[PDB]
Amino acid sequence: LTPNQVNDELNKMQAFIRKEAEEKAKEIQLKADQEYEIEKTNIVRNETNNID
Amino acid sequence: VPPSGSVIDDYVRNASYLEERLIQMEDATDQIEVQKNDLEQYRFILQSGD
Amino acid sequence: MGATKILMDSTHFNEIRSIIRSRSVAWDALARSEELSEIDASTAKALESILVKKNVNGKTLIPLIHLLSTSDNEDCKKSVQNLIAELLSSDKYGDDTVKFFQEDPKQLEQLFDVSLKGDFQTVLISGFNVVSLLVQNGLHNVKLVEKLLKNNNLINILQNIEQMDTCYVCIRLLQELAVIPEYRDVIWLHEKKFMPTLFKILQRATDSQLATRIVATNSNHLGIQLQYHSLLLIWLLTFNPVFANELVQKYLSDFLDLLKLVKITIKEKVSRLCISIILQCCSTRVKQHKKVIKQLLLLGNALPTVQSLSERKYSDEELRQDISNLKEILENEYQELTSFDEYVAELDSKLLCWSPPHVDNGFWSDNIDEFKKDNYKIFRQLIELLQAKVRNGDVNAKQEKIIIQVALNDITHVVELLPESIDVLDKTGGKADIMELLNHSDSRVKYEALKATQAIIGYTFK
Repeated sequence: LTPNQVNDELNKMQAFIRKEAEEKAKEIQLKADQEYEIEKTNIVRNETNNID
Repeated sequence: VPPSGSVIDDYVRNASYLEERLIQMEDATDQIEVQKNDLEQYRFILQSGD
Repeated sequence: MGATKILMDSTHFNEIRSIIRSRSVAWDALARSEELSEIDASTAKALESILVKKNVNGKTLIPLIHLLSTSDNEDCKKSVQNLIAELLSSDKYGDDTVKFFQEDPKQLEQLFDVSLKGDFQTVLISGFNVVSLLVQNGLHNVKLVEKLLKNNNLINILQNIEQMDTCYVCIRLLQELAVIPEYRDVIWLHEKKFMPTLFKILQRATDSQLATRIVATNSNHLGIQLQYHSLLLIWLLTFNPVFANELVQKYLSDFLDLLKLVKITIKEKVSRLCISIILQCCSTRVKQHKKVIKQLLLLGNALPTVQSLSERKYSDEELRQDISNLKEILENEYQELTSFDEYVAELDSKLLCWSPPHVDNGFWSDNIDEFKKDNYKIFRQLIELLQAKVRNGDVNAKQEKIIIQVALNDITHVVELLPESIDVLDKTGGKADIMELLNHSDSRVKYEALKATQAIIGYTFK
């Protein structure tokens, strides 16, 4: 009814959506670093097998 | 009606797990009742005919 | 400047920083009282105007560290560490303070020695400032992370579950420090102390229902951020192959509630890290993945939660790809084994248990011809194991009930499969205990023995 409750609810909903978006956003690079390290280790072993 | 949140998988598994045993219990009860009624129906006929 | 804002935009750090920002500290009165130097009080008093007036921390960085190391007050060190931590994280005031910390490691090593003393809020402020410069590529000190993890004040402050800011900042500091691959070994060595606090926060959030809103966390961002920080901290340590097998083999009982935590929770943050932790632990790169997948699938029941969770997907594609990727390896993991080696290994091991391939009639029909080598000596050995377990080790027990139920289900499927196995049960003598086992307790096992007796009773009269 009042605009203060809708402004506080939208202000909390926007900050919660932004914090959930960033906190859900960090895991992509957080897993992508270990995936890139695993791919680099697999390529390094794949080259080291033929090198040996 | 519960005042908490909605769970479709937990409510579906508790009903499918009960219905899956209830169908086999009803079919086994009907087959055991038909076999017991057939053997009990034929036992007095065999004993009377003997 | 341009430092990372990890552990700086949360309300828990701003709530503890607001209490130190509410009070005022006079460096001139403390320096005049023989408690500090005049240059450190003048630089500390002049350093406050650089924050609001700017928006040089590198020039005044040495007097604040020397005054903080020489001083023994928690209010002055908490205010100077809060002002230096607030000026370091900003990108428009005090840019030279961040370069001076990465350039000289003696200021970070001397600043890390002042942590853990006084109040618990100063240890999080100094640990956040040392963890901010330690997380960069300029300085990598594993001795500060191992020494901070070996401290009793940090484990005592993080062990307190009554404060969301202390456990959230302490778990967020170890979670941010665990992102580096070199700190995973030192953080993994002392993970046994902070390991129960991550599962206790997930059990406390899982214990809260949906009708009422708990004060710590039930659907709030504080409990979801603490449980997401604990699941992200366990997910960071779960990236190692030996750490996932050792942690899954050691803490599988406390880690078994992660499937119920993602099912009871509605957000994809805790369910995504919970399904991603089980999917990463169930990978083929980890050693002994069949035992962890069999113990986690049998004890944890990840197959029904993954199958029901596959239909009710989330908005994120990583959760559906992780649940769909883990469901194929979890479903194909039990189906990939042979039924004759699993039935001969389970019957030879004297331990009966349920499985996905043990409730199928095709396994007993396929192994029925191979088991028949001594006039059905395999089924007579299984019926002699079930009846010998029924005689020695009587019913109404926990151990004999699982082997009696699995032996009654496998004996009911093997007896219902072929009509020639009924002579082995009457010749051995286990058919008499099957009728008496139905009238006892454990009515599920009495229904399995009722189906096993109905299968042999069906072939007698048609």
